[PDB]
Amino acid sequence: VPQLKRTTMRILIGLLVQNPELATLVPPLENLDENKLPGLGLFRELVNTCLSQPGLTTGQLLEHYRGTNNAATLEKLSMWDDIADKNIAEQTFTDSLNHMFDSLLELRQEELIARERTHGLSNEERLELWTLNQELAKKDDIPF
Repeated sequence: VPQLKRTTMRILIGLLVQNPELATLVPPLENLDENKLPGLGLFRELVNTCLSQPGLTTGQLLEHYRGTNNAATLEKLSMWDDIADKNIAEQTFTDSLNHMFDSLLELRQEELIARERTHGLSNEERLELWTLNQELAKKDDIPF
């Protein structure tokens, strides 16, 4: 078992590999841009494998990826932060899903600030940035 720093995507991917039934808790991710958030593309792939192979075990899930360039990462995460308590696994998974979407909100806020600095914002973007600012105020070679 490796010692890895926690990140949101490490928690989500580790818990999903260890408990493939958590895939059915994940809302549709098809339209999200994997390029903005390291680990999101792999997480979405794993969800899709689970939903495509109901009944699968952790070992069966990992088998699909063992010849890919993510095999080492997934093997490490399959053994890391193991939570044998399904109550805690589900609650931690749901909490981290919410944190992932919070991070996408912060990434969008940063995108709007970049546009603002380079050529200004439209009325619609100004409303979005205002709501994001209020909402966010209220709130080892693995590459994510």
